[PDB]
Amino acid sequence: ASTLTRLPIDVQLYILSFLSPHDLCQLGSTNHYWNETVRDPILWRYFLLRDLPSWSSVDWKSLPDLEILKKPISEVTDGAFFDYMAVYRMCCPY
Amino acid sequence: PRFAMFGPGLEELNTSLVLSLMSSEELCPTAGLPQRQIDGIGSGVNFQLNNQHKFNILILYSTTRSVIPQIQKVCEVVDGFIYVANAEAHKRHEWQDEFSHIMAMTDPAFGSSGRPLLVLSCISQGDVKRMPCFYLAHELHLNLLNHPWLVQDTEAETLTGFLNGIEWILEEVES
Amino acid sequence: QIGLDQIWDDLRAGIQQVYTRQSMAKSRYMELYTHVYNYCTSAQFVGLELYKRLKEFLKNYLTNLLKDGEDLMDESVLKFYTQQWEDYRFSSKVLNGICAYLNRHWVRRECDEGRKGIYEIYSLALVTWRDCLFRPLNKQVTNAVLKLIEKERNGETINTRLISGVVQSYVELGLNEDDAFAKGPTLTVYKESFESQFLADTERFYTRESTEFLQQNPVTEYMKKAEARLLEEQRRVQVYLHESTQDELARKCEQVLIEKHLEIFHTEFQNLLDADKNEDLGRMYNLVSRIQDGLGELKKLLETHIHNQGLAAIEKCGEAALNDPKMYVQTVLDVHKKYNALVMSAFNNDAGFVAALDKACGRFINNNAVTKMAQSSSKSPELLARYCDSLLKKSSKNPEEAELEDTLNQVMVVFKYIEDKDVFQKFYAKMLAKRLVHQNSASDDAEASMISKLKQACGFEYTSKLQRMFQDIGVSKDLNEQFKKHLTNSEPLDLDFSIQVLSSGSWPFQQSCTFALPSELERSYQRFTAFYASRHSGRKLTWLYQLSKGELVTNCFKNRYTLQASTFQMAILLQYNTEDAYTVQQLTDSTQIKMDILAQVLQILLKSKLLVLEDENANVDEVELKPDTLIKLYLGYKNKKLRVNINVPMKTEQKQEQETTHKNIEEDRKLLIQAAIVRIMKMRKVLKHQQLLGEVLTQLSSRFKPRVPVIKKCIDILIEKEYLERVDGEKDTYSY
Amino acid sequence: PSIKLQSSDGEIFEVDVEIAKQSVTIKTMLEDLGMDDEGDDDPVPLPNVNAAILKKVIQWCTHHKDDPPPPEDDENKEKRTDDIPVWDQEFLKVDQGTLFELILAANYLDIKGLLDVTCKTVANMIKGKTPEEIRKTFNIKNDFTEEEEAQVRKENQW
Amino acid sequence: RFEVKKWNAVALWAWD
Repeated sequence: ASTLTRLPIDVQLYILSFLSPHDLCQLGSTNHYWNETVRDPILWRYFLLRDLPSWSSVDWKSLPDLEILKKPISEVTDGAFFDYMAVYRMCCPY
Repeated sequence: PRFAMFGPGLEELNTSLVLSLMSSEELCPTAGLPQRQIDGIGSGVNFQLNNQHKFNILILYSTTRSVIPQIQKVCEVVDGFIYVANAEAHKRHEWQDEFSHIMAMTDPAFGSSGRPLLVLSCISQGDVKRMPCFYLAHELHLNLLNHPWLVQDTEAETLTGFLNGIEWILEEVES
Repeated sequence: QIGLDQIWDDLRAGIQQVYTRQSMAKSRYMELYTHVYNYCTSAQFVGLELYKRLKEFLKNYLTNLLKDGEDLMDESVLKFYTQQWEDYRFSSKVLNGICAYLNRHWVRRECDEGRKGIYEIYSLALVTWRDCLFRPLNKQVTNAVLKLIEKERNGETINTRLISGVVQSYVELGLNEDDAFAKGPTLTVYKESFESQFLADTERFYTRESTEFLQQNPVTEYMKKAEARLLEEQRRVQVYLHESTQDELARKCEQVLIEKHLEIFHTEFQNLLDADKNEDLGRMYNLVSRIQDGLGELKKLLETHIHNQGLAAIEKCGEAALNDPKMYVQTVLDVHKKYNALVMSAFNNDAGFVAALDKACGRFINNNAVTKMAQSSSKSPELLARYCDSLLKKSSKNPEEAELEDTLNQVMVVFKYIEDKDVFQKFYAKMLAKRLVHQNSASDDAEASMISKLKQACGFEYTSKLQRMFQDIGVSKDLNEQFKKHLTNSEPLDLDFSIQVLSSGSWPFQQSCTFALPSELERSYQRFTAFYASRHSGRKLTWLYQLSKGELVTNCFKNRYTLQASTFQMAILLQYNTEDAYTVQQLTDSTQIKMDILAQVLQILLKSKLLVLEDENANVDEVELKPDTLIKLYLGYKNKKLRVNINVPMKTEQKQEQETTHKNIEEDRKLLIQAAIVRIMKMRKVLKHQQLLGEVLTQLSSRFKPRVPVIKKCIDILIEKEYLERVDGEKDTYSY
Repeated sequence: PSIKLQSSDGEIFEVDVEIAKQSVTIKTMLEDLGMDDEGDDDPVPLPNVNAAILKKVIQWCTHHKDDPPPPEDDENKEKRTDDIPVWDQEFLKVDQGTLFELILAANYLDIKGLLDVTCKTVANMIKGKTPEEIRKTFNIKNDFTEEEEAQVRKENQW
Repeated sequence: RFEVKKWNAVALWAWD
């Protein structure tokens, strides 16, 4: 019931669109409403597209599993992944 | 132990990759030994990375075919495998012949199935456009490989990525 | 944070106030925007419940509108449609503004999520217009607009705002549902529902109109009406249609209005060309040229007519053109000029039409009625050659320099179509020689300009002989100046000596018989020999006396007559001065002149009536002078003038000179083709005979076109000249 | 020409129309509504914006009049929060409550520049801080117990 | 008697 929670969700995601992925995880790490409202596939799919060519290494244990079904799939009504951050957590340089 | 370094990308790239390999001071280069030189192939010699890692690699030139008898016997007692690949994003690339070659040199009948295959997707210089490694690896369909591998984007001249790829297969020495 | 149940009644009242055009106030619009915003900012995204009501309301409203325009008359519904469409569009735009927030909070979210079948609110109104009102009423409204376009084409004007509104609506209903981000004017439904019907109606109507107009009007008025129809169709596309129809409608109208009747167009063309209606031919070409590659055969038709006209032109000249070159060249040049004027104005100087004109002009210049009368094509340039001689002969009339340059340019234009250019070259060289050795030329700058034009037309070696002729006559003038300076410095002579030194190779000339030089003339000839021995001992002279005139005093008569004549005539007069009674054999043994030219000069002397035969009653103009025939100088003859000219040509020697020139150009043709085949066969060494003659034709087509018996004769000459060997059995292939 | 404005309080903020063209809501409203001399002096209610913050957005629109629109695609643009003009830096030196009211009013008026700079400023106010720092800043108490707080640490892992 | 005062002629220059 906070003021930031009471903000419209369109500008709320617009705010989070400017957040760096390194800083975004800690904001969603505060639990409550912010742990699930940061798990939006639409925002992270934009994150994946703008950060995939930047990286320079892929491993066997964290290979981009079915990535062609995630980023090159463009639009798909089967957006029930809900774990593009987990994909990003797998695709991050770590 | 040994490290068979092969791949048709040695001649595909404009820049000579073996020239900067043997001209890096911290990499501890060595001239080709005739004792370790294969018949009609390169001489895999010691390249002590950072003067701290005890390991030998086996360089193989660009050879294409089933594997020839000159390379299947050498690949037997090796800790892993090394393959060099194109990384420029210009046009369509061969994803089936390279996969067949990968399956040929990574046959389970040549030893342990856990031997990794380090793939060095390389460009000429830093100013040359590079294909993203995520796009290239899935185009090569490395999910079906089912044994360890690594695709690292590296530069031949500045050796930025050569150490990173070699360091990973050195961790697989115990495994 | 207010649920949809409370918002929706007020929102629906406001939206219905928007759609029913009552000029809704600004406060109500902002209140509706506030309602939508407060609903959307109350699952993760809540706009589906609002979108469904907007989708269902638009479906409900249009169905209620469709009943009003269900089955009214065709002229009515269109107007109705336009009016409704206009209001709908405006209403939708205002509606869009409210759901402007729905255009960012939720519709963008659904498009990002990939759930298709969703649209922006304005695009939603357009799509539901495409599925509730445009689809059932589309056939009726497009039939109505085709009927109204037919009415406007028939002549009755009508309000084009209705048609422009219908076409604008048809353009705007084309939406890319899958990719609304893909902008640009999409014409899918405009082409699928209007362009096909409109094009088919235009095909039918112009088919009917063109057939009726051909069956009820002449062809030229049909050309006028068809040009008017095409311009009016470009106007119709420009004013109240779409831009993209411009190419397709123009192509379809050209295919149905001009192409499908193109055959009957040819049926008029020559007939039109028979009437010399230059403006009508211009209209004809303007309409035909809109069809690609349709002019071609038509183009050829023009060529044929010109050729026929050219032949008729020569038939207007008749037999007189064979001996009067002025009328013949003027007739040919007039036909060429008239058709050049017709092709440069009506036909817009088309390259293909100019090529057809040039081909036809060559075809009736190289072979026409006078060439058939002279049984040879070589008469065609020669007469033209004689014509330019008539424009360089120094006559009593003095032509102006500018118009002389213009008509020599026209002569060069005519000569451009001559095949046998070498015949013209030789004839012009001979006539230039006859002009220069008698210094009977016109203004010298005209001669230089004509030579320069010939050089520009046919390279350097074509008129190198004439250029060295001019430099030789200049050298001869300077040599005469040197001779007169030397003789003024030295002892004086007895006569004014004005020799013209001539080149033995360039100038076409024949040496006449021998001569008995007079003693007083020998006294100056020896002085000239000493002169040229002093000046240049490396040259030799022949001194032909066929062309050498001069005036002599006439003391043995009534008074001093300074009449001039030929050198043979001066020799005869001096021989009679020695003794006034001479026989033909006596003149032959004295002057050492062969029989034919001596007989010719004696008969022209008797024609001049300066002296009489031994018998006055005997024939003069029809007598064959035997060697024993005596002639006595008629001292009783009186001359009307002190200076009398006798040097006039004879018809017999005129024809002899003409046939000699024909033989000379024939032998020059033989030598040129011999040297050409020698130069060609060394390049290939394997080329066969028909290919060899084809290559010869290609390389010397700029000079002449030899006849194939001459080609065979040259082939035989080079075979028994042993320069190259023939292949036994296969006589086609040769080798060197 | 100028347009009447009216907040949720009851006062008028008469401003030039080209100043108000930054709101594509107001721009559309002036574009397609049938503009004429009739019904032009009536104030337009805006029942979602406070009066003082409406004055603030009016001042922002007056200051942001002369800048031409740079129409560019944001997908190829580097999303950085340190490129804010300095005028907005002294403009937004105000407490978080009316700043969130400003964000909501900007979203209502779809002011692209103002919404962008407010989002950049709150991103700056979020970036580079521990989760406890944002929790203290915007006072959202953790409803979950300590085991979720333990597992989210290994979930985020920086 | 006959006396000569003017007589032009043409001579052919030939290179030997």
